Amino acid sequence: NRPNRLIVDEAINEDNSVVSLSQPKMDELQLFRGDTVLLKGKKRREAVCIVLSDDTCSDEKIRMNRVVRNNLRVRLGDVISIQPCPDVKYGKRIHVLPIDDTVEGITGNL
Amino acid sequence: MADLDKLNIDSIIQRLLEVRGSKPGKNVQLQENEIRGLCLKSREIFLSQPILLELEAPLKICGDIHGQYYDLLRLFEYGGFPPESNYLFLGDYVDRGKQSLETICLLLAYKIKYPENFFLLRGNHECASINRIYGFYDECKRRYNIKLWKTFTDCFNCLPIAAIVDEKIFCCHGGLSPDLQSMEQIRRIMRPTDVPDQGLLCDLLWSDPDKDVLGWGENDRGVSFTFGAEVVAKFLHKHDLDLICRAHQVVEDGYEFFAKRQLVTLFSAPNYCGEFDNAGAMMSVDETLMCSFQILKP
Amino acid sequence: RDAEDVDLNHYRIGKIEGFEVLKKVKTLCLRQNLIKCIENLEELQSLRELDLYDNQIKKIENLEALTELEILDISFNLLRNIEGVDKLTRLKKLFLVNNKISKIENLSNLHQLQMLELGSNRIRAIENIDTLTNLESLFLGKNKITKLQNLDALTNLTVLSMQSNRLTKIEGLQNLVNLRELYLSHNGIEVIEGLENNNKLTMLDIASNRIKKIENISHLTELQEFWMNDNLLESWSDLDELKGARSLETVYLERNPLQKDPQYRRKVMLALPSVRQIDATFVRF
Amino acid sequence: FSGEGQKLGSL
Repeated sequence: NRPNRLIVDEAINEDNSVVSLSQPKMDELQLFRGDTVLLKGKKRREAVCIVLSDDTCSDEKIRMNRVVRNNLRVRLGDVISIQPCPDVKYGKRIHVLPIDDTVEGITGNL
Repeated sequence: MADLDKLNIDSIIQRLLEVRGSKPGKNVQLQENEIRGLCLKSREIFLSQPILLELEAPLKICGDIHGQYYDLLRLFEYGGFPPESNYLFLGDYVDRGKQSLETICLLLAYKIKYPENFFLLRGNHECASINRIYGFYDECKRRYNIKLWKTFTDCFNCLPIAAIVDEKIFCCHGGLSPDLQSMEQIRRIMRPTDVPDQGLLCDLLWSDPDKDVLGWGENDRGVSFTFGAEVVAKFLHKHDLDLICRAHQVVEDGYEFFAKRQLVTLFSAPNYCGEFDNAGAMMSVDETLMCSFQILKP
Repeated sequence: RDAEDVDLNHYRIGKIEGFEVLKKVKTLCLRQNLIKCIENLEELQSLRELDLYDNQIKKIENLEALTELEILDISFNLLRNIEGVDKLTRLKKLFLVNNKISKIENLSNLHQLQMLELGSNRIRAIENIDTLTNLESLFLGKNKITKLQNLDALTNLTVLSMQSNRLTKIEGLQNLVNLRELYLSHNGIEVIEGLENNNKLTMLDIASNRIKKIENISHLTELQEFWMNDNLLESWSDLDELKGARSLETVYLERNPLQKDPQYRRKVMLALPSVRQIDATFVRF
Repeated sequence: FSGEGQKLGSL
């Protein structure tokens, strides 16, 4: 439907919060190289990341890394809507916790 | 602090001890990356503590050192060098001359090694701005470059404001203020901070303990609000306070007990500007909140 | 033997010996002294430095007789006036700043001089501030006058410092042939002159410059210190010009309105990796 | 699990 739901392509960069966006993508959409926009995924999966400017690494498709797809619970080529996320301020007291299956083996304050 | 930082702290302590009992003017410089890391750590540690600190009794609190390396060294030799004794300067810890840098470095090193045995405060003479205190900004501009000066200014702004001795004696720079209401807004006022021209902290740092006023009035700084005897009495009654420290003045006796031994105007400024032979003194606070007048040379 | 340095720092004694007995004294230090001044200034002909801070004397002593002096540190004194300093043309250094100085004078000219500092005077009076032409470094900051006296005559100085100066009018900056260092913090000048003429400067100070863009910063591939403190910022064209070059080390934006989002700071840091330092926190590069 | 109760990893 809306053009904002660009195809979620594969990103060569291993950075999770970086999406290789085409020059046409960075231009037609209000997508600067340092714009913190919000992407909406499946089952109300909303996240804010950075939009990298890579014209040669994207052809009308948001090149997204596998880590980004796993975190957002989305597949490749998905038409994911992207909206600006300028309301993301510094958290006051954010509770965090490691994953037992993922923090198993990393001793100490890992 | 850190391994390089702790080594530099030990070297500075040794240099100050070797410059102890001699003429003032020590500098105690360092490297570039090491000094940057030490300044960052000191800013983080000072900003970590609240604006209203608490003293650890017993302690040997000095008056206004006026940025004197010789006076600080004499206080360390007599009142107890760090970390063997807790030091809490009332204010005006930095002033004109090339000897305030050594005192600041020694205080930072002592706080890094033992934060419970090191404390200092600023008044009208140790303000963060060259308009009220040019004995730091102008000295740094003449000696060092601007990046280190900016780092030092940020670290000083990231420091605490007041201190208390077992909730008995207030370790203030000057006198009371009419703008100071309670400790809730004092502890809430975190880094950064500075001594203003008028207000509450401005009256604490620039103004002194006034008796010609009742609630508020003019001060010696010309903009500060030197709270009178009535204001100080009301603040002490409401806050259950008993003593308030006063500094940033040329005291002929060094330690003056005002407000009926409720304002110990201890001043460690010896021979202020040469012409004004102000006496030096310290407030020897025992373990049982026993404030003693530890006078020193003028 | 004769002492090579006279230290009177907080001596707590009105009389200082060894000034005439030790004619080899080269450092007559009386900083934060409890005495008025030091006598026998002309008695020791081989005197290099003479420090006198927090001096109780209201006037100088033998301020012109020491024609063989090298450093005259009369700074941070309580003297009413400083006179006779213009007579000694062989004084390689002079420090008489941060003092009372109710009459700043005797600073006309000198033959062999390298350092001069007689600012922070209670009277905004400057006499012949651009008379000599043998200096290589200039420190004209902290000027109590509302305007600069003369700056176009400095064409051989490789270092310019005019920081925190109340001289709102600052002209003649384009008359210098070359200057390795040029500090124009709080100079009161709308634009920086001499950027095309003195383009061999490795440092640049804007200090919240009213100019939107920087004067030829993209073609300036030699300035390693592009500092613009307390910026609004004026515009991003100066930022683009600075980002075009890669031979800069210290870059200050600084404290602009575009730093509210923490992502903006990270994006700016990623965009400009050629700058060794980023304003306050040095860029990881 | 707790929020703003443990001393955090200061930088």
